[PDB]
Amino acid sequence: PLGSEFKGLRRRRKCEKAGCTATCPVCFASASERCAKNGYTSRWYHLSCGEHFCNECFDHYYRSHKDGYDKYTTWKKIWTSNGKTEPSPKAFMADQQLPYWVQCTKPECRKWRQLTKEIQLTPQIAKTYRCGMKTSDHCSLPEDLRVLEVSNHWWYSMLILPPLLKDSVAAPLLSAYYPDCVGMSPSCGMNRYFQPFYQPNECGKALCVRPDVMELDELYEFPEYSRDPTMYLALRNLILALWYTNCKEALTPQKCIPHIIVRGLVRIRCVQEVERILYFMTRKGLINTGVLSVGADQYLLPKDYHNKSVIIIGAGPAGLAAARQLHNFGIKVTVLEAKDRIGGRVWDDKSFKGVTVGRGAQIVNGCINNPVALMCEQLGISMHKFGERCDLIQEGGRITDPTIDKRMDFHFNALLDVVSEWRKDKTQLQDVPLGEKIEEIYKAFIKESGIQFSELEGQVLQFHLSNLEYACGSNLHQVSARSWDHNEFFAQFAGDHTLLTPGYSVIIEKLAEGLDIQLKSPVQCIDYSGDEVQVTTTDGTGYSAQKVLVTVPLALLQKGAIQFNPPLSEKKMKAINSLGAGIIEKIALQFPYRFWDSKVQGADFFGHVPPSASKRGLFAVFYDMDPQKKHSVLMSVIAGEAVASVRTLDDKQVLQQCMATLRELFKEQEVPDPTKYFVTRWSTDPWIQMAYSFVKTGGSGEAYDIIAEDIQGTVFFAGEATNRHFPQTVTGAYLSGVREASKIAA
Ligand SMILES: Cc1cc2nc3c(=O)[nH]c(=O)nc-3n(C[C@H](O)[C@H](O)[C@H](O)COP(=O)(O)OP(=O)(O)OC[C@H]3O[C@@H](n4cnc5c(N)ncnc54)[C@H](O)[C@@H]3O)c2cc1C
Ligand SMILES: [Cl-]
Ligand SMILES: [Cl-]
Ligand code: NA
Ligand SMILES: [Zn+2]
Ligand SMILES: [Zn+2]
Ligand SMILES: [Zn+2]
Repeated sequence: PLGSEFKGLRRRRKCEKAGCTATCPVCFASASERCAKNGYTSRWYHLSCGEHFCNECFDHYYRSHKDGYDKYTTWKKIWTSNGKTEPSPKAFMADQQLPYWVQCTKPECRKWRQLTKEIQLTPQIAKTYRCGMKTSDHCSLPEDLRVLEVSNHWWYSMLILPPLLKDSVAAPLLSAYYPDCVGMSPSCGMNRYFQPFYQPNECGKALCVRPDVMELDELYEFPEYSRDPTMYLALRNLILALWYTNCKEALTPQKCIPHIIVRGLVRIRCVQEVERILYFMTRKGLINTGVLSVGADQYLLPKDYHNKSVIIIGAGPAGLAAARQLHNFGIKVTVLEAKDRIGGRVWDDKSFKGVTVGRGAQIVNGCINNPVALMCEQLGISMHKFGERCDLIQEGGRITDPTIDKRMDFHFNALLDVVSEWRKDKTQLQDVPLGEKIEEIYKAFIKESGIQFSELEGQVLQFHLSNLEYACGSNLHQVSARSWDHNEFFAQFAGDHTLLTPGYSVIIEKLAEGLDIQLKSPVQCIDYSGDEVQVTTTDGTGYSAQKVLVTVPLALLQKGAIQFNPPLSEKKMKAINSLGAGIIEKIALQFPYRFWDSKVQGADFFGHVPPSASKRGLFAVFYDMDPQKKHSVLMSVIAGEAVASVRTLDDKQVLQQCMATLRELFKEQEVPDPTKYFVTRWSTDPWIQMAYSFVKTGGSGEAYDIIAEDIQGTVFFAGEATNRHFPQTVTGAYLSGVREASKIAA
């Protein structure tokens, strides 16, 4: 840079492009008669640092009277119709003319190799190729010096055009996009729950990935693709397509390489990258997950993610998820569970005749891309889709006219809309309870326009209100007007809502196969003061490890059953208290026959229009628990103020109320006695004491995030109440565990 005023002695570079490192640009395409081979040309053309072509081969295709113009102009037409990106002699050489490169099969060699001008590269070739194919010892011939060049840092920046894969496995799924925008060349069956790519311009599908844009986390891990995401996108999309093509078996770099097909040396960069990005996606849980296991000497991450030690508190969905993930990564993992069984708020009763009923979760709310859907695939497990019909039954007997509900649903929704319009102005400090805000708005839509409602119309309204109480997990006077539906504005899991007939506990028992799980051992103290962390069970037993993951229910953090040393942030404590620990309660009844068949008519559920507003949560809905319509088990939900009105009376007293209600719903017929039954008491299961979280009034959705933030890279949190995007659910919990495993493994 200094002493270069003199044109006379400035440096002479043979390639015009600034920063090329080839001092002797040879030509790769003896395509004209007067190819300048290694000799002189008026201009060199830069493709990569080890790939150039001379001015005569440029003209041989670009000029009208020359005899390449045919082949090139045929290409140029297809390109502009099938692609968004501009067609140039440069792009043409890259797409059409560059020789293909291939690695040797035998473990000794593994040398890269140029192929001949006519050999077209295919997966079978790459899968098997050894040195010399269409005697001697080819496997000693020196590797081309250009090959060592590509794994060098700066080499990709000197590539002039992004690589576009050919015949990508991801090409079916991506047909709605211009191939260039997706990293495939312009010149060219699975599971229905698995739609993994957004279609152009579509939004609001959970867990869908944009095929043509890098996510933010992807950009932070691979900053080298800020300039041009194309190579990354193509490789990432390919990896996805491969995994949803077969998810019962671990996707390795070896299965990916045969499908990376590009002209040029770029292919060497591509098979090098594919390994790094496949490992990034295995950490984040994008692939090689669910209930896949491995087991035993073979792991899912390079040995340098090993010799970290983790202790996980809680054997619930979130805990177990994190544990499968870590154990599959090759990390050393111990789970301590308080109770005498794994599963947590997942606990399936199998003692019923021919049916399994969940005391805990049993429903899947949106199957498209749901981890639970995936896991049902790997396990060969069928899940039943709910039907639309659900007529609401008055006591005693008459099925409410659909046009009544259809109009009471309008008004109920219109009330929420006025609430949500009133929010826009209010801060956290001005939050009021949702139920108070509803009641008020109602009373002055009545006192306003004198249009008053029938007694039934009023009861049907209460039925809708009852549903919110089930959704929120508490009486509406506790839930935030400002944030009750905070999570609905993020993308939601599309698709079927389904009953999980075998019950969540089969996917939880499988998650937990062959893991170090200590039961009957509740944690009492977590000391992260020293170098590693020191956890102590109530009885005295000490456990130590490098990092710790707590997956404990929100209610147990709120009433500090774990001593933190140092103690938790004040900002973290306000968040933990910002949320409400919701309850509902379940009752399941086994009858000698399906007494409801004549009235209900094979529907999946039926509704119970509540007599007084006071009792709106007392058996609001009954669920047919055999989709085969063969057995007779009904299950029902106790929500809102009804949950409190039942904490005092014993099981057989709540049974009797439910039977009173069923006898009133079927007034004009007989109903038999239950043979078998249960009533859940989650409220008072010492080690859970809740059902799911919600935003207490005064809170905000942001609290889930604060609870999720780790402490000093040593203490991590997962669980249903750490997941702001997907709260409450078994799938939301599972995800959070996978999320923290990703963090820990890093
Ligand atoms: C009646 C009911 C119905 C539900 N319905 C559905 C549904 O239909 N669909 C759905 O998706 N979800 C449903 N849910 C919610 C769902 O079950 C939870 O979101 C999910 O189970 C949360 O799992 P988790 O891993 O966050 O914690 P949990 O499943 O709550 O497990 C936490 C574990 O922590 C352990 N623990 C607590 N303290 C300690 C300690 N000090 N030391 C060691 N271990 C400790 C507990 O023993 C427990 O095993 C329902 C829940 C209930 C109770
Ligand atoms: Cl150039
Ligand atoms: Cl294959
Ligand atoms: Na520490
Ligand atoms: Zn150059
Ligand atoms: Zn040439
Ligand atoms: Zn070889």
